[PDB]
Amino acid sequence: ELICIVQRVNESFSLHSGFGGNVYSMKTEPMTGFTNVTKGASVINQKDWIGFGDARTDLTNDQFPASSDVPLAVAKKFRSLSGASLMLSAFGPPGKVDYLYQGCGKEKVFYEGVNWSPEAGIDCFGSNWTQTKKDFYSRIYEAARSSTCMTLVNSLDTKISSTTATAGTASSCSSSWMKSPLWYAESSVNPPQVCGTEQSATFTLPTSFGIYKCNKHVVQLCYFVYENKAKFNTFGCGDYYQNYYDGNGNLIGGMDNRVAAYRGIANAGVKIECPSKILNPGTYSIKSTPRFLLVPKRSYCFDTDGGYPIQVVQSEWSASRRSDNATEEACLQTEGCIFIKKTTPYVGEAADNAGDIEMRQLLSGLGNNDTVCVSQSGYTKGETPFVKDYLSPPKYGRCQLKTDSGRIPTLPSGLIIPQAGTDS
Amino acid sequence: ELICIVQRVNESFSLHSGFGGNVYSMKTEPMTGFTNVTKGASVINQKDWIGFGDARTDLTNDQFPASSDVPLAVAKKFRSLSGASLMLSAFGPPGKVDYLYQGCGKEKVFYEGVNWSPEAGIDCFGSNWTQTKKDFYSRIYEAARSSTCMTLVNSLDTKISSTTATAGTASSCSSSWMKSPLWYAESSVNPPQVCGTEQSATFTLPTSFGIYKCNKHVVQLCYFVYENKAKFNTFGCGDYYQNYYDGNGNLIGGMDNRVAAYRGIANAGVKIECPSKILNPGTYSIKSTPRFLLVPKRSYCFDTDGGYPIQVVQSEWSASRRSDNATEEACLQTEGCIFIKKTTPYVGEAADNAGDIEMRQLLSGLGNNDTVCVSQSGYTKGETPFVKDYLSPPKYGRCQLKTDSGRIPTLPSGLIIPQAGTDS
Amino acid sequence: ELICIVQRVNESFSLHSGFGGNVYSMKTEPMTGFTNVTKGASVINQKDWIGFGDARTDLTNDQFPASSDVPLAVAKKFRSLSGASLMLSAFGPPGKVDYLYQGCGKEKVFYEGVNWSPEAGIDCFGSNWTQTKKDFYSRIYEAARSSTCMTLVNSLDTKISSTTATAGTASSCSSSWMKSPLWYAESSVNPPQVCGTEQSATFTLPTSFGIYKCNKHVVQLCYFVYENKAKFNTFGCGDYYQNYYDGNGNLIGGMDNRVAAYRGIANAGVKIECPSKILNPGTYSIKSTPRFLLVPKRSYCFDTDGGYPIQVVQSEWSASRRSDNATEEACLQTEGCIFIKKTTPYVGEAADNAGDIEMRQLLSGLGNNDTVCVSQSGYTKGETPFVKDYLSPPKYGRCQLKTDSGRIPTLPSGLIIPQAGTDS
Amino acid sequence: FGLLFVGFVAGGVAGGYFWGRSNGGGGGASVSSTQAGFDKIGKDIQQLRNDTNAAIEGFNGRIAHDEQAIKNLAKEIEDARAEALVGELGIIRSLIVANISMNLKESLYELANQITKRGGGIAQEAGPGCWYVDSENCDASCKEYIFNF
Amino acid sequence: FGLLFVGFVAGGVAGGYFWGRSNGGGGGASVSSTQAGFDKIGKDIQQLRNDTNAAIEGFNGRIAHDEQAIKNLAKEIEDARAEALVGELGIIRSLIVANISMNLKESLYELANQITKRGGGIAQEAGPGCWYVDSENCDASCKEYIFNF
Amino acid sequence: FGLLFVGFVAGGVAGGYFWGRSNGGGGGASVSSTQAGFDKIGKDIQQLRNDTNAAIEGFNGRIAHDEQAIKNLAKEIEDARAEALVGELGIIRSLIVANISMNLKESLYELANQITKRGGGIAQEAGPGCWYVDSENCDASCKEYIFNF
Ligand SMILES: *[C@@H]1O[C@H](CO)[C@@H](O[C@@H]2O[C@H](CO)[C@@H](O[C@@H]3O[C@H](CO[C@H]4O[C@H](CO[C@H]5O[C@H](CO)[C@@H](O)[C@H](O)[C@@H]5O)[C@@H](O)[C@H](O[C@H]5O[C@H](CO)[C@@H](O)[C@H](O)[C@@H]5O)[C@@H]4O)[C@@H](O)[C@H](O)[C@@H]3O)[C@H](O)[C@H]2NC(C)=O)[C@H](O)[C@H]1NC(C)=O
Ligand SMILES: *[C@@H]1O[C@H](CO)[C@@H](O[C@@H]2O[C@H](CO)[C@@H](O[C@@H]3O[C@H](CO[C@H]4O[C@H](CO[C@H]5O[C@H](CO)[C@@H](O)[C@H](O)[C@@H]5O)[C@@H](O)[C@H](O[C@H]5O[C@H](CO)[C@@H](O)[C@H](O)[C@@H]5O)[C@@H]4O)[C@@H](O)[C@H](O)[C@@H]3O)[C@H](O)[C@H]2NC(C)=O)[C@H](O)[C@H]1NC(C)=O
Ligand SMILES: *[C@@H]1O[C@H](CO)[C@@H](O[C@@H]2O[C@H](CO)[C@@H](O)[C@H](O)[C@H]2NC(C)=O)[C@H](O)[C@H]1NC(C)=O
Ligand SMILES: *[C@@H]1O[C@H](CO)[C@@H](O[C@@H]2O[C@H](CO)[C@@H](O)[C@H](O)[C@H]2NC(C)=O)[C@H](O)[C@H]1NC(C)=O
Ligand SMILES: *[C@@H]1O[C@H](CO)[C@@H](O[C@@H]2O[C@H](CO)[C@@H](O)[C@H](O)[C@H]2NC(C)=O)[C@H](O)[C@H]1NC(C)=O
Ligand SMILES: *[C@@H]1O[C@H](CO)[C@@H](O[C@@H]2O[C@H](CO)[C@@H](O)[C@H](O)[C@H]2NC(C)=O)[C@H](O)[C@H]1NC(C)=O
Ligand SMILES: *[C@@H]1O[C@H](CO)[C@@H](O[C@@H]2O[C@H](CO)[C@@H](O)[C@H](O)[C@H]2NC(C)=O)[C@H](O)[C@H]1NC(C)=O
Ligand SMILES: *[C@@H]1O[C@H](CO)[C@@H](O[C@@H]2O[C@H](CO)[C@@H](O)[C@H](O)[C@H]2NC(C)=O)[C@H](O)[C@H]1NC(C)=O
Ligand SMILES: *[C@@H]1O[C@H](CO)[C@@H](O)[C@H](O)[C@H]1NC(C)=O
Repeated sequence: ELICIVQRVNESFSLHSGFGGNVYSMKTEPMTGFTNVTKGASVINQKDWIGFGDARTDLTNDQFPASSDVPLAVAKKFRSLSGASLMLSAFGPPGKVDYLYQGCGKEKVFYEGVNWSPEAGIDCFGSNWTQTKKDFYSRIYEAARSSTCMTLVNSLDTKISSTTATAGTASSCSSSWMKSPLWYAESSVNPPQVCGTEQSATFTLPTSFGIYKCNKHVVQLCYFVYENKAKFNTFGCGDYYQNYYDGNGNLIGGMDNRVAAYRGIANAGVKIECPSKILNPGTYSIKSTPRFLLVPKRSYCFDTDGGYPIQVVQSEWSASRRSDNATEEACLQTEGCIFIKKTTPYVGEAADNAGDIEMRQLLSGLGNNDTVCVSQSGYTKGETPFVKDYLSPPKYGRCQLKTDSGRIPTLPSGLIIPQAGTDS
Repeated sequence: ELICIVQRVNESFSLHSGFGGNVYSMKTEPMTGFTNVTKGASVINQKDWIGFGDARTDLTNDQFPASSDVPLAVAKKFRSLSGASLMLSAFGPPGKVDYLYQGCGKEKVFYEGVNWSPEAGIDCFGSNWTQTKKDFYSRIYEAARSSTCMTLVNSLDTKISSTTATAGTASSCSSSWMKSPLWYAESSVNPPQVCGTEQSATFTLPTSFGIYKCNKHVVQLCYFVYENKAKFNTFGCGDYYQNYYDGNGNLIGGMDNRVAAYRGIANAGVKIECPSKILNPGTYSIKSTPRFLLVPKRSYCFDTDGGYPIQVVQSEWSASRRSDNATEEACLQTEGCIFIKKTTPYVGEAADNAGDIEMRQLLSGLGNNDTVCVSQSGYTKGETPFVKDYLSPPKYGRCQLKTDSGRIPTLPSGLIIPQAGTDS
Repeated sequence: ELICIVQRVNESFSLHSGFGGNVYSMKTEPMTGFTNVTKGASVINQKDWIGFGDARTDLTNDQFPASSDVPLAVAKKFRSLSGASLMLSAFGPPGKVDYLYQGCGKEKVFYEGVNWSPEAGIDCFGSNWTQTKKDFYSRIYEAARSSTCMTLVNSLDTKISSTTATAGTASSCSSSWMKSPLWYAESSVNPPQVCGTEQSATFTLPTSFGIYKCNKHVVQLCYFVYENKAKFNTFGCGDYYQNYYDGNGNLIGGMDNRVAAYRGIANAGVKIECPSKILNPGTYSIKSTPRFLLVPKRSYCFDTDGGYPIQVVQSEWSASRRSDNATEEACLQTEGCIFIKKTTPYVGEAADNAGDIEMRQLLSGLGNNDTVCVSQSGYTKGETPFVKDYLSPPKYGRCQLKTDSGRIPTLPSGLIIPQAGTDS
Repeated sequence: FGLLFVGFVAGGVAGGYFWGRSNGGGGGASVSSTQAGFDKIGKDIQQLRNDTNAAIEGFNGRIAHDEQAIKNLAKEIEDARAEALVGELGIIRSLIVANISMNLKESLYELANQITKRGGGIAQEAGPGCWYVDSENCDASCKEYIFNF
Repeated sequence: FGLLFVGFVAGGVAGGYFWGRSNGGGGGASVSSTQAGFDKIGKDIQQLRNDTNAAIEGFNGRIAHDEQAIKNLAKEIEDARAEALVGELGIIRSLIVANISMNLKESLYELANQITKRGGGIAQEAGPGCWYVDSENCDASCKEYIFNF
Repeated sequence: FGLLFVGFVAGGVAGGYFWGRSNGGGGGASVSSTQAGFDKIGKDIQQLRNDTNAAIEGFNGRIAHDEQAIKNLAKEIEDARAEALVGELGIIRSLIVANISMNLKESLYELANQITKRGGGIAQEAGPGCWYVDSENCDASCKEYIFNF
């Protein structure tokens, strides 16, 4: 009598092939799946990152932690002061807090800027400080992206040729002036009959500032903007001009109305424009019309040892105040900049403008010890190599790839029968 | 009695190893092979490409389809007009067809240029229009390579300072002048005793033109070329100069013989040179010698949303006419430009110069729905990952790799005997 | 009676898993390991490399092979002459050997420079020849990195406008002058009452030199450096200036003290600075103060057909002489430059400064036929894909990767028992 | 027909492992049961499935590091990277299915071997999972011992 | 010597699968035939070869997307990419050869099992592809039934 | 329990391949030896280990070409490349271990088959590496012939 174990499959069984053996089963289970993506900011390396901020990351604030968008451990990694902003330290407007931002970290978090917004009502003849702001932060992010460190340089070595020019002051600037640029005027110039002498100056970008190496400086090459020659000629003779030169005489910045059209807004009167440029260390020269001279007095110093794409955090007031989105737009037009943005208005716990629940959720990742990827779509853990949707660039770290769920292969489960040979 | 199936192999059998089992066989067959490569132009995505051409892709031509190098379906994807060329629309010479080339497509096919060749005999004081042509198309291809779209900008906002200068006209230019650049002359300048005033102008490159975003403009910064100071001084006082400035006074183009040597060909008389430059949107200024001023009036507007390497198609006349190979040389010296070239002369079906059999073979791929790779060597389908010879760059898509045929592994066939264990 | 082969394992046996079968064994052996790394210079392709040197690679030296740091076969691949250096041929100082360095090779070895060091005591009003040296070699390496070939261009076509200027000579320069730049002075200029006329010149960088194609030229755009306007005014009227222009009037080099500060060292007297620039072929113009004009007379011609990262070999004297480390620092700040450096002083076999044992060990790889990777850490053979420590960039070829030894998987050995099924 | 073969059955009829049996009368008609007490197979399957976690964890633990400064998604490159990873995942899958197959088969062989060594040598193997028993030496209580059904 | 072994033969002599046979007289001399009616093996081989198309199509369908703006061929990078693909193709090959080997072997086992269950149990297996028949119970027409030669 | 199974033993006790044996008295107690003359296994192992060199050489021979002009090490990219190569090396390892396992197992089967065909058919297989001998037909000098111990 022939007695056998007999193997059989149903219509419910399907055949799964293998290299060296097949398997019949009724059920399949996917081999792997997608990794969740969390919105907001985070870091892949908790020992190499730096934050720059204001009251919302300032552990010394009188209202801490209610005034803070990050817990204590994260705040310690920030260089922050209530009322501060990078831009405010760039120019040093009268009566504003003047923090010396400095730090090192391959990953960088920028969460400031709001303390100079249209709400602050700084005038000082600014053509458009929101324009200046956007330009300034575009340069910071551009230089920060390729640097390990950053520091304010709160005083450049400068030198004026004029022995009669004097420091400029304006009612529209609290009856004083910026820290940077310095404003020198020649009160003896009067288009009577008297034209004065061309003004000249040097400023030096150093190769280092304290412990920080400088390969790159972000500075403002300011100039005055006049409506036209006729309106400028109520102040000086000839055409307006302020030109910036390197050590050899190469023009690197300024405004020269001897060759360039006037573009001052009609009847607005004189304005100042302050475009930021990335310059190498060295000594730089200035030539200007006799009556008005502007001279850069500060910079931000960067190295070129490299860094990761940076993270920039939306810095706006609560609804009651007048904000701008300059840092947003700066981040958007700058390579290697990741922007973190709230979906609901800013509502503070301490006061109106400090300690927002949504922001604390978004910044909570700063935060974690198990983030492996940071991207414009958010951050991930190292669960699988896959995400359901793309991780938008900029991005860095162990970053998951998008694949359709259907393309993820399956394994057999729930009652399994092996198959090999042709069985026929 | 021991009865057995016995397995044996000949000297004709060879041993093929496996991970978990070997195989004896007498024959092998290669696992895969090379994919054919077809010369000419094609696209990998039929829903995202654009063509720019002339009569040879103009479905509205009276002789269509005999005048056409592409069938009807392909012609519909082209923006074309009989007699047109990109260069002809750049300058708008008198009595030439002036087509407004505009379109969008990640893949781009340029098949025009021949309608401005030496045959056309355009003069208008051109130093060397073939040089201008090569320079012009180098700029177009350079900007097109990184743009999704392209459009003619058929009129820049311009403004002259001179209240006495008048529009320039030349017998050598059909007793009129280009559309671009505009030519303003001061008839009162006479080196008698009268020198005139320095001429000035602005032109504006817009941030958009109709529905098309502009991040980049290709424009011509023209100037006059004189043999020497003495010969220029029969027209104006001082040295010749025409300089182009951005809004701040940075020199971005022109010819200044106050610092630069004269290089006009001896006894040739005055000439015009028109080098093309890629410029950002904005307002630009001009300063020139009192007597002659040139002002850009058109541009080609591009975005920077990105594109694929472009395809440029040889645009020459039949043998009876005088051609050039400027677009060929422009393509060759420009990154991301793929050039398609005939091996036999152009012989048209309609007339001499429209409807060529070899070109219709070369363009037929424009064409197909199953092209996965486009390269300077031709295009391929997605049959295998391998080609016999290299696919020359530029190239894009699912592009095959070169491997020797010997390095393609084989599988056993024709009577097969398995082997495992050491059998000893 | 049931008789069986019985399989059993000890506590000494460990279980190794496989795809389709496991194995018990007591011993493991690693599957692969690291490839050794040899310090010094080498090449991955003996048929495509070129050397440039001095006596230490000069097979024609009277003391060869004792004066040589490479054997005969390697010396034949060098273009070398005793007493020569790239820099010495750039300027051609009086009484120095003037070798025409020229050659082709994708891999490039630079082993010269020492024959112009502070020891040589060349003066000729050099502000700082060590600075000039570093700048010069930075430009050479930068251009060499992307070129297949290199050649001295020992005479540029030049032309001066002044009919009265005469060739300049200096006691501090052996009572003659450099080959490049040429020095023209106007002896009639005297700030009495006489100021002279602005001096002018052209020099042409050719598109080719002999068989060598030129896409790029390394040239020196020299100028004089004065302490201040007052000290310059004992020589000429106005401010000092020497400006270099391209064919259109774009400033590409020079020193203009009409806009740029004077930076001459106090009481040092007049100095010459000679920064090197990479320029395209073409004709270039010069404008200078009436009394002094400098005109480039040589260049180094390069193509842009591409090359590998270059190798630069420390070129210093023995301890008795005064060396510099300019080529070291040039190499360090230039992408694609690999620097080879001795750890012990230079001690020659022939004389003090030629034929050093450590250098012969370091250069011996030039040398081998089985080098697959060259890097800043040294060179390797193609033994395994792994090295114990990183291969520092720059690097090229089949280059090994760093992995911890623990991550290299193992295979079973010494008495092996197979296992499959669950055995339970 | 005995562990070297797998068979098909229509509409109803349970799939899996069964006892099937021979002739007798000359000629007989055969017969298949309705499933064993093969709980060794149930446990073996559970163990084999869980052991796949090693290869899956190896795959999940491997995520290439990347750095993109660019602001707009490079979809085609992105999709190519994914396609390559899925390719690798596809071959690992094929190895895992075969590894299950071959080890389950072995576990079935080890089941049959246990049966052979209880009716020893009343068993007499006829290829894996098959036996010839003399319905004479050994009977009804005997086969019930040897085969458990 | 019976499906666990493969043997060598000189100059002429056909390769493949044959019937070989034992003792008898004490001591005998053996004997190998000149090939069976194993058309099951011919069909099984054809089927197994065709089933390799799945793995080959998987490989052919996978072509990385690329974009080069550069004008001159980067041969070394180009050759490296090809070498890597050929490497991957080489291991797939090794998997395919083994997959054929192991499934052909199984198909040969399934052939031998059919033979065992026709002389049942006159067969008596002696390892796969081998049997002991009593040249007494079963004879000349009998072996011809059981083994078809 | 006979080539389909591997067993555990405490402190001392040699590991490897042994002769083990049955009943007799009813009921007996069994017995395992202290190792064979299986020098075929020693030689087979040596051969199989050496044959792994083919797959290892294939791996060692494959080094991607690269070109970096950059002056500072890109550690993260560097480590990622290594991790990927080690990943590939890890699966090759898994294939090699299985290839050894399956070929050693086969070599053990070929050892057992030789034994079956010396006591033929006094042997009577009971799954691979196991036999039923009639301690009657064949005795003491007989088993010593068939099994060499
Ligand atoms: C004083 O200076 C102020 C600053 O210069 C100036 O305010 C500027 O005014 C202009 C004109 O009114 C405004 O332009 C508005 O810009 C928006 C935003 O543009 C940017 O973002 C869009 C994409 O937006 C979409 O996605 C975002 C999320 O990412 C959504 O929030 C949004 O709703 C959209 O759905 C992007 O397309 C733009 O890209 C352009 O520019 C970049 C380079 O910078 C190019 O790469 C790109 O190709 C394109 O050209 C851009 O990045 C835009 O959609 C509008 O059309 C419009 O241009 C500025 O926003 C505004 N800026 C600030 C900081 O306030 C003041 O007007 C001036 N005051 C006076 C009186 O002169
Ligand atoms: C006439 O001209 C001469 C040449 O210009 C000038 O001599 C120069 O003098 C300056 C100031 O005294 C010296 O600077 C010294 O530079 C060293 C070396 O800097 C370079 O290397 C370091 C790394 O060094 C470490 O590693 C190397 C091995 O690779 C070791 O040997 C060494 O001991 C260290 O452990 C590097 O960090 C530097 O990087 C800087 O510069 C580069 C760009 O060039 C940047 O990428 C980088 O971010 C950073 O800014 C550099 O590459 C440095 O360590 C010292 O701090 C110092 O700066 C010059 O060496 C010296 N050069 C020469 C050629 O002689 C004369 O002074 C002048 N004469 C007069 C009277 O004016
Ligand atoms: C290994 O070989 C087997 C046998 O050729 C392949 O099994 C075939 O798989 C397909 C499904 O992919 C079935 O439709 C066929 O019926 C199978 N053939 C047989 C004889 O069973 C198996 O696909 C191969 N393994 C791999 C991974 O390719
Ligand atoms: C798997 O193991 C077997 C056995 O070690 C290898 O078979 C050897 O293959 C070479 C040809 O590559 C033959 O010359 C040897 O005779 C074979 N040895 C034996 C015992 O047959 C096989 O190469 C291994 N598989 C792979 C893909 O490496
Ligand atoms: C193939 O399948 C076998 C059986 O599931 C796996 O063997 C297991 O391996 C681990 C060690 O990795 C042991 O702890 C388990 O005891 C093994 N299980 C059995 C039943 O032996 C094997 O790992 C799989 N192969 C691979 C490469 O994953
Ligand atoms: C084919 O066979 C399987 C089992 O051999 C049947 O699956 C069982 O069905 C019931 C209800 O559908 C489940 O609760 C059991 O859990 C299943 N069995 C198992 C594996 O536990 C299946 O229905 C059969 N198909 C048909 C329609 O004949
Ligand atoms: C080894 O064996 C094979 C077949 O076992 C022989 O191949 C046959 O030869 C003839 C003519 O060469 C072919 O027409 C047949 O098709 C082949 N057989 C098969 C597989 O169909 C081979 O010639 C033998 N080699 C030698 C020289 O002995
Ligand atoms: C487990 O078994 C192995 C052998 O079965 C023992 O290894 C032997 O030990 C001695 C000394 O340690 C060596 O010189 C031999 O070469 C080993 N045998 C072999 C494989 O040649 C091992 O000691 C045993 N472990 C224990 C502690 O029982
Ligand atoms: C063992 O492996 C090596 C490959 O390294 C091979 O050359 C040698 O012939 C092999 N020895 C034997 C006897 O198989």
